[PDB]
Amino acid sequence: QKAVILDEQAIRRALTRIAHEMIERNKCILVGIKTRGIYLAKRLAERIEQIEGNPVTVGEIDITLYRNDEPLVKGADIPVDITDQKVILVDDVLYTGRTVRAGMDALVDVGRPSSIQLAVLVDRGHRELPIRADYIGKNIPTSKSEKVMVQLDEVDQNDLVAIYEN
Amino acid sequence: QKAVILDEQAIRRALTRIAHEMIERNKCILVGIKTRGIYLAKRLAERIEQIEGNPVTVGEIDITLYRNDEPLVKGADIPVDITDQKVILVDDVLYTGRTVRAGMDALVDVGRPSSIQLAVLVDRGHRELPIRADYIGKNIPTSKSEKVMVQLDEVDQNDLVAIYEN
Ligand SMILES: [Sm+3]
Ligand SMILES: [Sm+3]
Ligand SMILES: [Sm+3]
Ligand SMILES: [Sm+3]
Repeated sequence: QKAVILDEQAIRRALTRIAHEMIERNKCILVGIKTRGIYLAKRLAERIEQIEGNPVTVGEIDITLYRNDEPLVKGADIPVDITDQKVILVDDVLYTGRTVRAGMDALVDVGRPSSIQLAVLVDRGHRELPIRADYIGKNIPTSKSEKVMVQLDEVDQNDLVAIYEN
Repeated sequence: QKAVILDEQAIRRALTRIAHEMIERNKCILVGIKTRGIYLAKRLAERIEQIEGNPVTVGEIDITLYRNDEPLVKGADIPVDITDQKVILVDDVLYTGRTVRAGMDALVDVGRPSSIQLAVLVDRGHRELPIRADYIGKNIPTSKSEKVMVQLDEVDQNDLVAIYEN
């Protein structure tokens, strides 16, 4: 048993809305966290380029969770200097915030960004840290037992966001 | 030229409201950051004990800012284990969020808290990180040039929160 919250079209509209919001708020480098966060950052960069006309750099931080979910940073690949620049971390599902914390720490170690923002496709609540997203595709109230999973063509061969019961 | 936003009585009411909110949300260890954040944590612990009847532990993280304000952690003194516990960082004025980030990092290094919340006397906006407070005494919209300063009896011999122009 699962419930589809966002289909492919809903994901597309959310990503397009986020791209527009980013453009409006910032007149920037996108850095994905988690496997799907990285694919989402690449989609957002493509949307921003199609809207604004100029290239958007995409980097990634490679992070893995472990059960205090202590996520470890394996490595980071950001192809340009982030010092004095605005970086927007891109996440698929904002939950406890522990992966985002790890990503922020990785960024402040590789450079001195002027600011770090956070864009997420879904925010399911239940933060365990004082972390909030600046851009959100869809807020989804969830119980602590439910799981939220994003499927993307690049990894799962389909685009969908679904909620599952314990 | 300065404008008083909160007088002693307003600070007292804010701290009392925050204590009540903490009690309601959490049925916990308070850790102050910044000189005034530490004094505020001690006041909150006293209010919670007077409301609930049980002692509240107070710790502190010693952090200093430097102009990417890179705040450095000099040391931390938390008198009890924070592993598997809820810790609430206490800050005087939430601004860029860079001091809070440093405090969270210090905490996850000394233990494995189940969660970290953030209580602030004032939130003046202008975050440079995806950080949000869970408890706020007063929100104060400010321009980027204005400064917000909290005075406490323990440090400044008077209780007041004031805004100053560039
Ligand atoms: Sm539909
Ligand atoms: Sm597709
Ligand atoms: Sm008055
Ligand atoms: Sm007083």
